[PDB]
Order: sequence, then C-alpha cells, then structure tokens
Amino acid sequence: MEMEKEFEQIDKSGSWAAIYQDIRHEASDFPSRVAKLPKNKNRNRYRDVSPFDHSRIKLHQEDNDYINASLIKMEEAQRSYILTQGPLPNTVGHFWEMVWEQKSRGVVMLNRVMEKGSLKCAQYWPQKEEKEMIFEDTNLKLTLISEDIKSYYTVRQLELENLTTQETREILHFHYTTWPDFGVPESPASFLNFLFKVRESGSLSPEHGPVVVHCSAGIGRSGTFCLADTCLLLMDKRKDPSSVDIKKVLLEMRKFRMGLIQTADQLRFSYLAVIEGAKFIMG
Repeated sequence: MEMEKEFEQIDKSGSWAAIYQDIRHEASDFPSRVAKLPKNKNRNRYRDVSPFDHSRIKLHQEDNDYINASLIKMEEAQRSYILTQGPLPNTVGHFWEMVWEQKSRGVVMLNRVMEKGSLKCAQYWPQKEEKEMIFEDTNLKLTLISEDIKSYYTVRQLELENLTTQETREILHFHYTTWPDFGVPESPASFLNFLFKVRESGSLSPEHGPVVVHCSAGIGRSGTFCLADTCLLLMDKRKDPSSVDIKKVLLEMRKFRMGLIQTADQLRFSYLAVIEGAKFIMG
C-alpha cells in the first residue's frame, strides 16, 4: 500500500502495536559474540543492546578492538551510517578514535546528557573554548571552536587532533536538544528541519566517512533519524515514489543493528516524518 493512506488505515483501526510486533517477529537474528565477552562488559551500556559481529565497527587496536557501534550500509539509497550508544566514562576515548579512523565529518546526538534524572551518556565534548579535552588512552585532543544555540538544536564546530601525527580535522556536532523525556514529538517539523541541516553540512555525503549517530542505546531515536533520511532519499531517486515501503526499509536496516525503532509510537512518528517531509521536498 501507499504510505499516507496505510497510515490513516492503521490510525482508524488502532493497530500500531500489532504492526510493530510483526516487525519484531520478522527481524534478523545474527550472532554478537564479541560484545558478550567478559572483557567487554564495561564497554556496553545495556546488556540487551549489542552490535552484530558481521557489521560491528572495529577499532584499529590490537589489544581490544571492541566498541558498541554498527555500520548500516544502504545499497540502493547509497548512504551509510554508523549507529552507536552514548559514550560511557570508560569509552569516550574509543568513541573519538572511531570518529578519526572512520573519517567521519559529523556526529549526530539525539539525547540530553541527563534525562529523567539519570545520566544517559558521558559529557564527551568540551563546553568552553579554553578548556580542551585530552584522551590519553587513544592519544587524541578535542577543542571547542564555536557553538550556535538555536531553539530546537545546537551546532558545534570541534577540532580533533591526532597527537601521534599532529594531523587535525574539523568535526561538526549536531545536537537535537528537544526530544521529550517521555514519548515522541507531537509534530515532526523540528526533527525534519534538523535532518535538513545535517544534510546541508555535507556530513551525510559520499566524500566523507559515515556520519556517527547516537542516542542513549543507539537504536530508538537513532533508528528514526536514519530510517527517515533513507526513505526520503529513495522517494527522490525512484520513478514511482509511492513504491517506498517503510516497513521493508526498516527490516533491511535491522539486518545491520538489532532493535531499531523501540516502540510503536516511534514507528508511527517515523511514518509521520516521511509523509510530511515528502511534501516539503517538492510543495
């Protein structure tokens, strides 16, 4: 079926939970043996969220190459994304090592450091220009260059220096700051505006390594971001845009990381975002 009318048909019939459970039943199951080794317990935020072995990002290190991060490679859309958990106190150096080694331009953050009164990720970037951060375990230096605070999101320019080689690179930090503590946003308008700002920066483009996107677990809000981006790109590429099947795209993405889209409300919100976004792309 088309999307917008499949949408109203699920609303009127109140069957979002049944649609979402079908997706959960059909989703791929692949091994995640490296994530479960005892030496990696303090590298995982949640025991039930792990990268598959076949798609995990490897650190260029011989001691321990493990990080909770997955490469999502979308062949027809010609887009790739790295989805990862919010960094932990003992993985902030690994996080920036990955950004460096994978040649990423942009980092997309969809959570606040504290939500619901608890810490959802480490304070992994500097908050003042004159107070830079040094990660001694991976030999990197990170400096805040500039910060632009808007009503729904903040964009930061950061300088990452590899202290071994003295090479430097400019990284863009895109921080969506207004996702509610409970539920999903009422309108997708600010989320879509944010997506377009990431796109306009070059961070999603083939001349750079894959964008790094995270929330707390790296599957819920993060899944919504890449699902909406890929579906809108396919609608532009194909002769028949009504042939884009959001459930099929999501199942394809779940071949590369488990659990993408965590609730039936997140599924409904993803439909809403693609529907509204397809009108703005053209009128």
